[PDB]
Amino acid sequence: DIELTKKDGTVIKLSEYGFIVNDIVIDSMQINTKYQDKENMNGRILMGSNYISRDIVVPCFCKVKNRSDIAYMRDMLYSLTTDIEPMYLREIRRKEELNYRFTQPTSDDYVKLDKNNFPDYEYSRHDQQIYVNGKQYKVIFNGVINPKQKGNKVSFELKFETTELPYGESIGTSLELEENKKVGLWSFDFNIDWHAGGDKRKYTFENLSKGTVYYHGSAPNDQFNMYKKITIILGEDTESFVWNLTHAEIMKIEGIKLKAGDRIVYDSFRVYKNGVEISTETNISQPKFKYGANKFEFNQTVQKVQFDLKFYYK
Amino acid sequence: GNYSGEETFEHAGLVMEARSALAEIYGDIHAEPFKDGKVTDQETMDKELQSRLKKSLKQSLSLDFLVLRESYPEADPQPGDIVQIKSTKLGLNDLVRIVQVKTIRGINNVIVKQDVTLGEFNREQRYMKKVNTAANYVSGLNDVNLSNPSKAAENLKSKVASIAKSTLDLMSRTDLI
Repeated sequence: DIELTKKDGTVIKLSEYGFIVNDIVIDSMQINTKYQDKENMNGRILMGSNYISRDIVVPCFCKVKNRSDIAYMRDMLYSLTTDIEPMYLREIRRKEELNYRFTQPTSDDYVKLDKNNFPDYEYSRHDQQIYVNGKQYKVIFNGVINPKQKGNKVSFELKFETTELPYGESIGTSLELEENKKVGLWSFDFNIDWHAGGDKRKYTFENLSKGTVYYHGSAPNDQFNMYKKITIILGEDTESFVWNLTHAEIMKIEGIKLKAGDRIVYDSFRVYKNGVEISTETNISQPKFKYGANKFEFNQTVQKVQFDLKFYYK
Repeated sequence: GNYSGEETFEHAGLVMEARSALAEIYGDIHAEPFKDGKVTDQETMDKELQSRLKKSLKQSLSLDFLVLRESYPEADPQPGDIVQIKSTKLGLNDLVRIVQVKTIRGINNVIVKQDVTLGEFNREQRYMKKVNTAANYVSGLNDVNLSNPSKAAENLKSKVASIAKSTLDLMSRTDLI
């Protein structure tokens, strides 16, 4: 219940700004269907079906000490939130409906009050809220009205909306999973084994014709807009270079001659032959990680493969 | 079609009239005759003639096609192929040929829908090509003058008849000598 927003150049959270929130409700993704009805047949063909948009709603109110200040506070809200600038929203929850604790009415152990006139139930460090999950959402704002209930309390009804892709982009790459350097950004929503360096954590293999990958993301990383990015030290010289993959298509690189120690950066629908001067004419096919086991099969025992990606959720 | 270039109607050159099998119930009609021709033999004069006939009772089937991917994938339509259509409650089981196809492909080269036309490409497109041919043949010329046209054509034609008159005079004057 804070509605964190990471904008291009800053980080903001509402309750820091005197802005309590009632709740956050996140719709699912609007499935746009594409059916076609045959003329006299009791059944209609599916041309397609496709996720579109994940409309968020967040009603937030605010109290202040005096009626004038309402105006300022409201303006702050707009200047703080209503941003066409695609932002990264992060949801927050509490772990408990906190109450005031027992005290002693002996002219001592009195109660605290926040900067806003409320009772601080958060006595200890471990009371305040948490990033409930290690993911974000690429988000933009839609129109709000501000009904002023009595006093200094005024409500607002934010209506956020997904920007590019209706998915729960996981923050942090898969290499931070590999190297346990960055802390946070890994919630139990992702069923992740502790065996760092073990299987289903590793995306850095060496000297293999074929290997195994566990894509922890329920949603499939077929869309190029996702940050799926591979880089391979090819290991062995060749004239052509095929690699296959399951839950995806076959990939070739024919017609250009390579060398062993040369490396390929295989970005989404894009191929850096040696990091620059992209040679992407050969078999334009992009790979697709669906969920769980995504087994790959090279053909000449690359001396290194490693690939970072982002986990996406539905 | 065998009269010489300078005659134009003294109908030498394989005078004939043909007809198709359906004629006998419909009866006496006829199209623009094969007037223009420098072709000697008669084998030609029946083939081209029946072709002028059978090209005209026109049938354009501008149906719509909808691709099934999970099922029936082996139907990538390509123009200039044979196909066996059959519509119940229409009186139709014959086979035809594609003459137009219209594909769309969003991404990954997956098809969304197809449109096709059979036999003759359309009535529609025939009209439109007629219009555009008129509008481009015109404006490629230079003799056109919208304010009182036909000066450019009548000047020419009267010049032609005048030189023919002078040639008649020359003919008489030479036959004199």
